Amino acid sequence: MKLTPKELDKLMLHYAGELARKRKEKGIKLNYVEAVALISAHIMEEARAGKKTAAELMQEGRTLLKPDDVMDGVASMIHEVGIEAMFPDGTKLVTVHTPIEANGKLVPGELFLKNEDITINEGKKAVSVKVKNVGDRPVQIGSHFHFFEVNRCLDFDREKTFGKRLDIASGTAVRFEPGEEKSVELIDIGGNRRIFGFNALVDRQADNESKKIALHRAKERGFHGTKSDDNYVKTIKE
Amino acid sequence: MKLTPKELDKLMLHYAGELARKRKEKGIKLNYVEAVALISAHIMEEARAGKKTAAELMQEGRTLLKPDDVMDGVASMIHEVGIEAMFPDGTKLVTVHTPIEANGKLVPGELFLKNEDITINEGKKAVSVKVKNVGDRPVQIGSHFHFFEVNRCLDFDREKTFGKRLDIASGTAVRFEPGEEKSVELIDIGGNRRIFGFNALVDRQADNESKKIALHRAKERGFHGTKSDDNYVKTIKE
Amino acid sequence: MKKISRKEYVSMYGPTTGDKVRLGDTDLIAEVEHDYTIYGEELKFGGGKTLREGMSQSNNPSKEELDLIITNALIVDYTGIYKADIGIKDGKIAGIGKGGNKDMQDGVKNNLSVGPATEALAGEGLIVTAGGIDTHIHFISPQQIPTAFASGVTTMIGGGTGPADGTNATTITPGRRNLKWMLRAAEEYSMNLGFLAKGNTSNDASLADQIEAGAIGFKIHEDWGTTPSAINHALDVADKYDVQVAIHTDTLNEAGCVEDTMAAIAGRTMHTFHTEGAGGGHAPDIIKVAGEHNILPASTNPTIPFTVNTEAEHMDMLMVCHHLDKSIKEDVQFADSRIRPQTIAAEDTLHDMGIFSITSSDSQAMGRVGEVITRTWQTADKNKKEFGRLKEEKGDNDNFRIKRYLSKYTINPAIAHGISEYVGSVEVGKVADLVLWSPAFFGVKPNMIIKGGFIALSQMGDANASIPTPQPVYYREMFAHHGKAKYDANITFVSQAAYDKGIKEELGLERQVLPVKNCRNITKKDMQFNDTTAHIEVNPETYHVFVDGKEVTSKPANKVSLAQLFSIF
Amino acid sequence: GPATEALAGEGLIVTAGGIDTHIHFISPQQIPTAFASGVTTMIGGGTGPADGTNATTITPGRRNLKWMLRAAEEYSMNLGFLAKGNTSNDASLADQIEAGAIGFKIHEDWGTTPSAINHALDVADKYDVQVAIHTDTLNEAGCVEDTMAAIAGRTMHTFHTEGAGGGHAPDIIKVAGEHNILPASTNPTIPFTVNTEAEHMDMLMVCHHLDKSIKEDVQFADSRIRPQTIAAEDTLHDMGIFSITSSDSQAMGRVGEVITRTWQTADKNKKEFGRLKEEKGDNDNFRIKRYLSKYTINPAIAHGISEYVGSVEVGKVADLVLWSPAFFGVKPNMIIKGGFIA
Amino acid sequence: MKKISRKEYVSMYGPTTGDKVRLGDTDLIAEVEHDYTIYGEELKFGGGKTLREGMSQSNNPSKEELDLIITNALIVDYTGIYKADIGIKDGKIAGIGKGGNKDMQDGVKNNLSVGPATEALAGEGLIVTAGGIDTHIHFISPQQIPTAFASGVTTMIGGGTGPADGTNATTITPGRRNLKWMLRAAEEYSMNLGFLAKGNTSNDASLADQIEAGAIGFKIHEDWGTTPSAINHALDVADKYDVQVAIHTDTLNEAGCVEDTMAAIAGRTMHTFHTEGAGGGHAPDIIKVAGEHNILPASTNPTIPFTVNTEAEHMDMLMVCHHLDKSIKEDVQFADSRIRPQTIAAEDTLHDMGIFSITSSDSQAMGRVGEVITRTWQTADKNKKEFGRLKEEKGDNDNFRIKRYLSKYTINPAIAHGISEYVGSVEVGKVADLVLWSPAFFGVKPNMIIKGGFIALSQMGDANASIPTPQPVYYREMFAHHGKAKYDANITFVSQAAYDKGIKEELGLERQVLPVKNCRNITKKDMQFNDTTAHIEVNPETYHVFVDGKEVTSKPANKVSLAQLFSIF
Ligand code: NI
Ligand code: NI
Ligand code: NI
Ligand code: NI
Ligand code: NI
Ligand code: NI
Repeated sequence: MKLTPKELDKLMLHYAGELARKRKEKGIKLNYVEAVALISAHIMEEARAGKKTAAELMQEGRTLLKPDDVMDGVASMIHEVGIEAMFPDGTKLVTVHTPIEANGKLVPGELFLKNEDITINEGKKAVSVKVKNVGDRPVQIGSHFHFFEVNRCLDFDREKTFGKRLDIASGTAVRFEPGEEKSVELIDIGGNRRIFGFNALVDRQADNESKKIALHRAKERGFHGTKSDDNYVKTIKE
Repeated sequence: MKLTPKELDKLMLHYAGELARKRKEKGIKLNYVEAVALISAHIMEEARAGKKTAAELMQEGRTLLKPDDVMDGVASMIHEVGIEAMFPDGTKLVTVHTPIEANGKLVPGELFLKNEDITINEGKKAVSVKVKNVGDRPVQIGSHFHFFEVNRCLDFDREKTFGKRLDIASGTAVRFEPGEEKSVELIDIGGNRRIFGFNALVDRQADNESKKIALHRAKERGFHGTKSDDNYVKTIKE
Repeated sequence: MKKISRKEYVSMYGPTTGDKVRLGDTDLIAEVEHDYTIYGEELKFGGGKTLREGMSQSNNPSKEELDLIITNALIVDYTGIYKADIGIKDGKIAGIGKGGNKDMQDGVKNNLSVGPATEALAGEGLIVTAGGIDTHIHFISPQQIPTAFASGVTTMIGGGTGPADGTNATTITPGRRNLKWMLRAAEEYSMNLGFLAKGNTSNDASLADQIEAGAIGFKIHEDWGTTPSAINHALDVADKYDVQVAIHTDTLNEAGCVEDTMAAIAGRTMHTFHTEGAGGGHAPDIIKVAGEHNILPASTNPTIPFTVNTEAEHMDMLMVCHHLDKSIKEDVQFADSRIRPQTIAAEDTLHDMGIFSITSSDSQAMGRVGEVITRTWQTADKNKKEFGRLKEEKGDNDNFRIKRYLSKYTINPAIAHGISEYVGSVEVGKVADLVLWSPAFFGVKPNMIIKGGFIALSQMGDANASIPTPQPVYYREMFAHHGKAKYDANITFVSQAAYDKGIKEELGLERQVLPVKNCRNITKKDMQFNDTTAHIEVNPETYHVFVDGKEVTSKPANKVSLAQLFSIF
Repeated sequence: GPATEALAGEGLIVTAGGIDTHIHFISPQQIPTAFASGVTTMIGGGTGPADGTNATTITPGRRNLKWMLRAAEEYSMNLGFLAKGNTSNDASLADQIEAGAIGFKIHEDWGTTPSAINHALDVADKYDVQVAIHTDTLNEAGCVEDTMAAIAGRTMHTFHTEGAGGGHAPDIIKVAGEHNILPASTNPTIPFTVNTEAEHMDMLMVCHHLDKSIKEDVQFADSRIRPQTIAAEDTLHDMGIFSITSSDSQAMGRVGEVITRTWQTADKNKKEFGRLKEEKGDNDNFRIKRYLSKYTINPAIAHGISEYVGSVEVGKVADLVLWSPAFFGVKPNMIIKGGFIA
Repeated sequence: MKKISRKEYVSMYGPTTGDKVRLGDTDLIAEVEHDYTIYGEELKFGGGKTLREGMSQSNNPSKEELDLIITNALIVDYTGIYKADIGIKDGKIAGIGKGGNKDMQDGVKNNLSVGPATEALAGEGLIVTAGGIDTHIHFISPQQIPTAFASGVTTMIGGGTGPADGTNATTITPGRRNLKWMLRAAEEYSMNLGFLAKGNTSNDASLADQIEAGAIGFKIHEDWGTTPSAINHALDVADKYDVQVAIHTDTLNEAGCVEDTMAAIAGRTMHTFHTEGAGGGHAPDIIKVAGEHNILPASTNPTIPFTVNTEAEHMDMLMVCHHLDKSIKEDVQFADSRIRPQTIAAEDTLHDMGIFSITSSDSQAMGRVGEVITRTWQTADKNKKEFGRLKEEKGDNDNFRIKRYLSKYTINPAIAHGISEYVGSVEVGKVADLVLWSPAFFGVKPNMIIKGGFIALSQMGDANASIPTPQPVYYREMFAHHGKAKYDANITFVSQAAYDKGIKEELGLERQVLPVKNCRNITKKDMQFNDTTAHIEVNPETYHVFVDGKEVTSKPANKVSLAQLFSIF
């Protein structure tokens, strides 16, 4: 047979699903493990039969278990069942999203939230800058990127954005479609304001003296919207 | 699924029992392993169903296999099947005692005994002492405990019991219910008669000289039935 | 300055101050007390997120740069329930707080600096607790260790040599040679380990030799003879060597009753196993010692919570382990004096009152090594269902009860066995033995175990899958579990005397070897959230339990949480 | 002589052990799985099921390198670890190499910026180690030509160059024609099948926690998958433009399927385009050599280990795989590791 | 439960929460913010008091038993002004809090346990601060070290080889051999010491060699030529070695003006000496750099506070040190451009605003080594007299201003020179460099110095007297000052590179040798209570100073506190 470790794991999973199906036949309401295993084993068998596509199986995994077939609390615990199955065209990942609908009131890990909003970046004044993507490719910018050093294809008044980042939720992003034009809010970067990396445009302390060096470097490297005055005077370290 | 090692072991056990049940359906007489597994898997499934109590399952495990369903010799080899199952109220141990009745003549490990009795403690003369438990709690005394140093709530003529133990089978015990009164047999302790521990009443060689020290210590510590004469004369080491 | 709705904020970074989360499928509600974060500066890992070179990873890091940081973790500890980032450096917890890059963010201290040497572990929406500590292990089979590991236990303390009959009854590793056997076997495992010696002797030299041979304490078990003389001698030696003593008292009252045992203890520190007495102990009134100042009272998980199936199960279990016969009236009399559904019922309430301070296993010796934490939280849930919310609560939460029950298997056993300077809590300076829980699975099935500052166990899908999530998912050994890495991640606890004599070098041990300390000067008042002393009376006839004159009882449960919803078997 | 053991190979095929250079060290169980498929060397990074490792093949820093190097003593596999290249601090980069790493990974999840690329390449040139890159899909700091300018004509090993696994949308695949680039592909995109696109779409929606009701998430997903580049990737393998096949294990890739999917791609290409014009005879020997090099000798040359492993040559380490021809490319007979059966 | 009047309670144990105490003869009022004590459980030493065997000294101590405990101390630190007990173990601060015996008292943690090995130091009615740190020492005479020690300074950082003319001008220890001379001489003294190398060179190899030879940083001084090239090279090497750079800029504007110097610094971390410029610096506008993020601005004590005698004294002092002549108009022009009573007046207000962050000496090089702390508190008192109470105060006290000025010589210089993990504050884990002050003498004359956890200097009466109090009382060396004990109590700070190369063993040094760290990634925002950045403009003609567009000035004082009331000379 030359079974691999994967084949042994999948055989164990198939028989866990078989046990789940037997218990469902006996009239027992399935718990979390049984529901997960039943969905996974059904998907594997369907993929072995070779008569359905992976997308069909993603849709079919959601009709196996009605809400009355599982215990209270089960539906809210199974966000997604992923299972890798071998189709005639090879191994594909099938994920079923929210296979079971909630019918009871039991929610394990239920979150009870205050209805008050969170104020982020408190004490930081936000300026508004209009930005246009003159390139032919999409550009996405995160919350803590130094906005002065974004893709050179974005065009905006770079001088007003030095030492600033997007005033959005941490870990979120703003997208710029090709040709898209929109305005964004920028707050000052906090901490020691020591900007290293990002395009190597600053790589030092952020201040008015280093803003001139950054503007000159940006203009030399073709960053759009950069207007650094001609007759630039170099310093001893650039 | 987040299966634990216990869940993998129980899944293997369930399918061993499934194989046993299939073979029983085919008409094969089950052997030792198959009978054990069939009983265990039935108990686990019943506990999963959640409609029966553990005691009900202990009684039900004895009706699964008739004597004609197993091979000769199987019934005498299965004294007790224990299995831990998860009920709605948690994990409980279910043990089935003598699930199958013997019908053949084959007894593996059969013992062929001489009909002569064993004489224990030969050469030891036994005295008889009457003991009463004046406490409100049960007291149980083993075969090799120094009977002079038993629970102080037991009342008996302690002087006659010094250096002695119960003349009963090794590893057995005599029980004294609260208020119970009965007589017991005591033999001399053998070997070097060096008594250490038990209440720290002797902690030295047992003899007439140390019996006086033991009696005095017992009286000072309120051991019932101890009559050591007043005007006790201390020794240099007590 | 922007406004973010609480819903999307919690979905991105987890609950914040004032939010509440249900623990598992129970009724216990945890409220976040405080948050160490600066709103708008949260650490997120991923594509286009903050944890990147020059933004939240420093390009000029401090010299105390972290090896590992856990971002946006909800810490559930006896010290509080709060949100922070946990930084790990060199196997210890280096910092708790904001975490990040000082070049671009305001409130970052040198001990929480993220640099190029830092690994990122996302903890948003997850709970971090300390690793559990099980102090009643019968070392009967090595397979117990992975089972306890997968349930959230990171330290096992006990005794035994294997499936020998002495070990099947007692948590005792007897003598220098057997201690050497077990200490050299311990090099195999992903678990903190310490071993108890035989206390059942009246020979002081024999007692002292076992401590100097590497044991962290004594077990006194009635199967080896729990007599006042042995108790007295063992306590004297333990006081000379600063190690703990555990006791399984005489159920038969052979040498005396419970007060004689207390007289032998003579007001010295003692750790009592299965104090309610179903697991052994003076019939029927061993449970009264749980109110004494010098006693550290523990319970074993088979008796908690009290259910409809508990009594019959314990009766049949006792008839099997002691080879009793139902046709003998003396065996029945022994069994009836032993089980006592009254004391079993009282035990749950005594846990709720803080009289009992430690939960433990008694593994494969009438106890389940993979169920200590689960049965502790089942008991907490049952007590909240019966008696309602505790009066020591401050707010519409169960934070006080959560701390009380969490201490029973994390910090109180660590204090009891003199290891609370290394493990037991999420505190700066302590060993990074941490467990990650998703709140929906809290108390029954963890996400991953961090052992010695490195991941040792986690849920994991099949190795050939394109991502780690797909089925089948079960607990698999991680890299800290293998090779020479396991020697750096694991501790063998020994006595101070053995440590000073170079037990590590004498036996060629490659694990970390640490001494236990501060075992003799602790009392019931040193247990966190479980320090209630009271006068406990037990009726000799009806077996009823009275605490400070009032009867204490609980009713059995026909169904518990965290049981059939989460397990296939 | 009398000291020789005999192994019969009549009717069997001997190839060199496979070399997988895109391992996410997420679970130790990957190592036996790759071993059973014919892989004898795994190169990559990670510390375990941590989120940083689930995204990146990075073992960050001296202490984590020590952890993984001491864990490696467990396994039957040749192992080497990549450090974090995503920093602009030269001292931090150099310390990781001196701590035992064989190279750097630059991954966009730690920030693939031109500054970090430039610094990492400078340090790697000073220490003679390889650099692997997972480029910026969002074009945040620049497009593909800006990345090539940061590389500045130095040797670079590109992972999943076709870009479904990440990379400048939509045109990272163009770097596969450059002289200084060593272009690799990951196995989930080869061969291109009817189920490939939907599977990759749903996989992307899961790993990045995207929502179908958000148009920006859809726009990101559409710019990322591109069935056009996936289709082109198979032909580029047939043409010799792509040079290395790899896994991206448990990070959109299957560690036990590198060799199998390589030979599936070869079979599909022969079915579509017929026999190669570089053949000499009624055989496919040239195509067999071309595809076999993708997981044996080319990754070994790329990561500087081709004097030890990568081929059946005298003087090299005896990492050999025995195949019965009926099972060639999917299920081997035995693995010889270090001159002994493992 | 008994009631005690506040008066007798404070007389017995010192001020408690809500009480206020005057600092010296100034107008600054300190309010106790919090108390760690349990009322009725205070630690008192004496006949019939609590600190006795079995009551507050434990008969069963923890294993972390203290060597020394300071009872009922009022801690004045940047972390707060509060009452606690300070426990010292092994030269470090082991605990801050209650302290005592767990057998007889409730709230005692293992790190604050008093046992038989503990020495008692009474601190009731006394103030405990961290030892001062002086970072502008000209090592001109060894006699400076006892003088600074007696004023409350426990760490001296600077450079020099002795009364050589190069040292009389610069804080520079030039080259490997001179570093070896000074490092071996340092073994004599009761002071933490670290030495600055010559930064005035354009040779990178020469710069690197000095750091590897044991220097903790560079001094750039105009007397050796403060040119942009040397500044650039020195900063590059310092960034490679993680050491601090201090600069005395070009007063003559020979190679450029202040903006050229800032361009040479190029946004890297720099510590500027006497930033107001009377001690040297770009005339007349060096003071403008005190608003930059990357600058750590320090002032020297001769210019603070500004008084009626300040200008004439500085003028005549300048005419003497530079050998100027009053009949030469060019020398007068140099002197007038140098002194500038306008900048001197502005400097006091900039200290009050938090623009200046560090106070230092410039010892025997226009500065007084025994007056840094005294002149800092004189400046604080003068500023409170002129501008009133700060608006950042919370209550009828000056706690915020006290913290702001105390940081100028304790924690900010320690952060600036990368030693704030060892010294600088009263925090657990740090070196026990502590100063005891009676509040009546606060800021001018301390009671005793604790160095490395042992008493090194104290007020003391004549040796033949029956008690330690009678006259004459002056500062005398204690036991930590003598024998081989001084090697355990004192630290020589070196660079990480020198430490890794075994500088201690190569030079045969018996003092503790510790590496400096985290010098390059700190900015003005890392200074405690002094992190105010602003745009500072100086008028080229009138020399007026404007901060954020508003003129900043102070008026001179005709009389200061802490001067003639406390000293015979
Ligand atoms: Ni027990
Ligand atoms: Ni036990
Ligand atoms: Ni990638
Ligand atoms: Ni990858
Ligand atoms: Ni100067
Ligand atoms: Ni100076």
